[PDB]
Amino acid sequence: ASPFRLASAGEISEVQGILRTAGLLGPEKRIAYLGVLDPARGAGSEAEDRRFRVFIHDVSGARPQEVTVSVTNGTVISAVELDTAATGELPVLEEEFEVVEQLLATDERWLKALAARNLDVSKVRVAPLSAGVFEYAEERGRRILRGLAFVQDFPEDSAWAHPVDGLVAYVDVVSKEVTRVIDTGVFPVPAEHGNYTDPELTGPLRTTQKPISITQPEGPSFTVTGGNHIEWEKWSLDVGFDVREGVVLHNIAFRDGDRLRPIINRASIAEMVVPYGDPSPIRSWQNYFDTGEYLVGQYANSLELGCDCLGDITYLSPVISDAFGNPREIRNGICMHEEDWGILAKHSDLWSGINYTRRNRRMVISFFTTIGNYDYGFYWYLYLDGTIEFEAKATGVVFTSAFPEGGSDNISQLAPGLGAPFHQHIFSARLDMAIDGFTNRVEEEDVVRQTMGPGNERGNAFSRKRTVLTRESEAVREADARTGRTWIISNPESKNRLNEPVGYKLHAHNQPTLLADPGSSIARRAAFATKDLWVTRYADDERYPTGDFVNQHSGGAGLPSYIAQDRDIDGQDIVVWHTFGLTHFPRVEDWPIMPVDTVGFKLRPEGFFDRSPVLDVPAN
Amino acid sequence: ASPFRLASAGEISEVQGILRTAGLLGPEKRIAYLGVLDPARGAGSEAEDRRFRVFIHDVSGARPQEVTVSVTNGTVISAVELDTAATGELPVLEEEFEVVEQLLATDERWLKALAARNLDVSKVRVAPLSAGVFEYAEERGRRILRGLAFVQDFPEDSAWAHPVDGLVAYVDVVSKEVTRVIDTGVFPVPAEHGNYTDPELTGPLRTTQKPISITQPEGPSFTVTGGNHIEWEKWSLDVGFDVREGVVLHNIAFRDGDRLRPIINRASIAEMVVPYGDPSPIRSWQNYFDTGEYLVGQYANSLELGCDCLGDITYLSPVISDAFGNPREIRNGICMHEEDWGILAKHSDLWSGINYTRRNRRMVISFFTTIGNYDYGFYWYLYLDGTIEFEAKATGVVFTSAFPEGGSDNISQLAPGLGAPFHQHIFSARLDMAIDGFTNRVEEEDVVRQTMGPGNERGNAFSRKRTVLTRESEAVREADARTGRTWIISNPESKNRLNEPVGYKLHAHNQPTLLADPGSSIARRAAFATKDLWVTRYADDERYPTGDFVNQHSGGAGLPSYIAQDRDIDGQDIVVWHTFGLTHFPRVEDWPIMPVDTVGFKLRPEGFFDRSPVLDVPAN
Ligand SMILES: [Cu+2]
Ligand SMILES: [Cu+2]
Repeated sequence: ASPFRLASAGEISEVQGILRTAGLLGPEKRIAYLGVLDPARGAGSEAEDRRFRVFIHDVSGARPQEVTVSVTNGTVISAVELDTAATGELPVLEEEFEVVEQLLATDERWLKALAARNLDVSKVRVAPLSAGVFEYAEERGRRILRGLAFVQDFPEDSAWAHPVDGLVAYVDVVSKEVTRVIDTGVFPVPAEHGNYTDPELTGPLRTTQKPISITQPEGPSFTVTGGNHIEWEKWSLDVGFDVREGVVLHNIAFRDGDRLRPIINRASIAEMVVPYGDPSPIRSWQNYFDTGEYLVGQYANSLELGCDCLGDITYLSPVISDAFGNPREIRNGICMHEEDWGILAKHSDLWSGINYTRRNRRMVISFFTTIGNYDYGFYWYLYLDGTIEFEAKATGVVFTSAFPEGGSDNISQLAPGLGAPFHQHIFSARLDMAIDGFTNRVEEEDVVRQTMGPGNERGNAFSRKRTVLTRESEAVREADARTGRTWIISNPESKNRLNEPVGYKLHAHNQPTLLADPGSSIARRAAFATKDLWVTRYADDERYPTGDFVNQHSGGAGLPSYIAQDRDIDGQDIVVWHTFGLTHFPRVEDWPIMPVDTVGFKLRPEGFFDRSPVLDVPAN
Repeated sequence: ASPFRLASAGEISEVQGILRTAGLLGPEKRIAYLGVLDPARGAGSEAEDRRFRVFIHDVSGARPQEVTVSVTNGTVISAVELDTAATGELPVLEEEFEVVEQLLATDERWLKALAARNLDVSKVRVAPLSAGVFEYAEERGRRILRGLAFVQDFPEDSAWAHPVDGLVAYVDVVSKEVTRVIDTGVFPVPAEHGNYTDPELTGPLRTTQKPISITQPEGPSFTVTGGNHIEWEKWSLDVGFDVREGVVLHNIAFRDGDRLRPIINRASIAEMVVPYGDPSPIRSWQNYFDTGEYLVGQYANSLELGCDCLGDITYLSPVISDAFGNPREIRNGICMHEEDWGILAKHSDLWSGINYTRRNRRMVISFFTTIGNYDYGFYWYLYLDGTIEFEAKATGVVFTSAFPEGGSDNISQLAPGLGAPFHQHIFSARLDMAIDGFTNRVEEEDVVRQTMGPGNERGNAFSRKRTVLTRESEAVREADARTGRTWIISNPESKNRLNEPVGYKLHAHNQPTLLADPGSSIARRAAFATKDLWVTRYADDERYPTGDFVNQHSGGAGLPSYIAQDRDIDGQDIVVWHTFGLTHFPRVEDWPIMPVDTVGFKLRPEGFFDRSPVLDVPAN
């Protein structure tokens, strides 16, 4: 049907068959990443050509390959061998995560470290984390995972309450060798448990909460058609899913009268980085690229009706590939429902005697993921008035360490002896703009304060200014909350009835960006996180702000290299990349399990419609 | 019962009697403001003294008086004469607002101005706005109102669509004279209507919205006792109401196990300024002090179930006094209910096999107000995890002007010939802090970036710094979104189990503050709006950031004067004043009736509890 429909089990199996038939997927090959490609720029030449991109890992050490297949034609479009020491390693595989603990359990220098702390190796859990790129020259070209230990006193015990500081091990997951075990010194292992399900900790459960029922007697107001095509209160779009990005939104458009007007071609969280600010050698290399290195969509939870979703929910169950190319469905991995959102508009007019009130509502498209200790909720919102919003919810268990005796400037104390290294959770929203079509431009709008004097005698006047970002060289911008800075994306050839280019304004939260030193490995690898907004000229191969292969990949790829092309963005097919994140100084209230904290952004129409789009909302 | 209970109809009647009997309530006397005083510090002699403060205006020109009466002892505790030219004028009375259109209709200059524009005087609505204090010497001591005209073509017509630019009148509401009429020139009167209820405009109402039913089969989880005492999910507070301030929250506390721990003594929106940034002499004096000059609680709406408030709602009907001392009930003027707020906390642990999720919820306490063209929703939220939040929702109809030919740097176009002057809506939340009691302190917390080098060789470290505001001359702070600036209120004599002073962190939205030139009259009269956070030593006569008599007061009246005392705030009974607002450059979608836009702030526990205060919430 629509070329934006979700990949089916059938197409996944066909990609396997096609790869096999071509000699690309033998018994030593593993699919590190498989995802469907978006229809190319230029419309549908005729029937759809469903292509799938695949990253093929070789467990015997042979160079991996990037291959694009056409499930439609049953062909292999291309297949290049990769020089990983140059362009980067493939995403870490599940089977390689499970390798770290077992290998360390028989290494004598690990065992020696545990014995020095009187720890039973059978109770030491290891958090296998991406290695990143530092001064370990022997690592270049190898697939390394670093391990941090946590004690789990019993089966239902939360190991995070018992971090083993002073110890870290590096493991080559292909050759299956422990390359290094570093023991900086012993630290007491925090003794208090963080078992949030233990009645001794929780105490008697509250009997005070009365139920709140959210029903929809006639069902929801949105329609799901062709599997993933949604239509709700004038909004139109396709809900896609990628194992790396999670939920992706395609063809976001609004039905303004008789015209379906495009707003956003593609919207996704293209990268997610979690950098740690503890300078201890045990953790100073700690930086997760949850989207790039781990593939967040892969870890999506199965949303259950009642627990994760209240009201009339419509679930989608995306299909992804396992490491062998077989289809694996994520049951109820995508949650869809509409919710009441208070008052939309209101006015009691004295002169006319007319009292008016209208209710607001938003369409919610979300999914939840679990990456080790953290759990993240990704929410896209569509509002009656044309506003588009994204919200990320961070929860789970805080990553722990020992709390230093003499206190710390980079770690906070959660319990006695228990510490929590400072860190950030920074996201990158890739917004492939289509404001009334692809001819778009971006302007940075700052509030302008005026001096009291001629033409402003009472000194009360204030204005606003807009600077067009013409070339990619000048499209890397920072926030300025003080002057109310925003960025408007307009179509300089689609004007409203008042003869002004139609547009949408981006409202950022103005949270701190990447804090690490500019010369740091993380500043280079996650250069996108150092600025709030980037604008590029669309290019089908520029998909992630960090590049295609983030795992153990140095700088040299991603936004900084795309931008260097210095293309024309003034009234062109453009893409907006917005950096937004949380700076977390853990607090006692975050222990033993953290309450949801949130971050996001939104876009509101700015002269897009000829008047309010909600004049037709029923009184109801 | 409680000394915090809402004023009774009987107490208002009693204040009236007491005033009458003391000869304070003569034929020419009007009650411009009446409100119950809250119990003073201590309350030792558990002896109630229900006092009421009143501002009495004299219609015949005599000096007004501030009177405090005791309803419990039927006494007139105080009665002072006010030198308004010195201390500012009393709030504007309802009867004086009406008077403006009437007196102008029989004025020759006025009628002459209308005749030149061919406007039928009986169709010309006049907006009576505060005068403020400008170059008009003959205004000092006099109660002046300024009128801007809007044509109302028919009874049910929205006059806002037809501003009459180039014209403005000044009126002495006491001597009832039109002191001046200014006609700077004729401007076409926008002809298009903005009747959002008219089917020619709305078009056929949409039939796509399905109902969303929010019920509570067992009633809500909160209990209202003593008329206004709320107990909900460990929270405890008293919902007060003031004609000037609106909903006021008293004794906000949290039951941490055995102790009911105080957090905030008194929370209220102490002022609301709406400055316009159009340098046109027709409007360059326009600044509404919605709380100070017009009294927000006075124009509260009766919240209609299903329309304004959806779900299981509990209403409170506060009682105010009319201009003659008679009690007037604001039926359903306060809306109360609890609502689902998505996920509170969640974690799927691989090592333990325990999957955990909890639903969050918030207690909503709100009221809605209409001030001429705008409508504002004031919401206070209490969350399960101890977070307190306030949110202001702005709707209504934008104040209009003519859009000048050639455009404008200070006005935007909403329709053909219809302009919308740029303006801000800036609020002042007065937070009388009581973190575990009155001994409080405030620190400004900035994120701290570190340079790569010794002790931070990988350049990944980042810390935070806190500066304690010791004296009031150091307690006037500005935002810095870039360094993640927040402000923490702690009790230095109350430590949590990790031995750190308990606290609450204030998270501002960091919107722009007052834009007017520093030397402007508005900058002086609304100096509070020029900075984000103010901390002052508590004093029972320091209630408003603009002072007690904002109407036509010259400048520097409140916050700047209080702060001038330079008292000790390091570990004292303190009050935090947070300035926050919207900077509005109206857009085409704000016309004919604007969709809700919002601002707010929130405070989160910062090491207040010894661990997560929500471990006892059930799974449900
Ligand atoms: Cu965090
Ligand atoms: Cu406004």
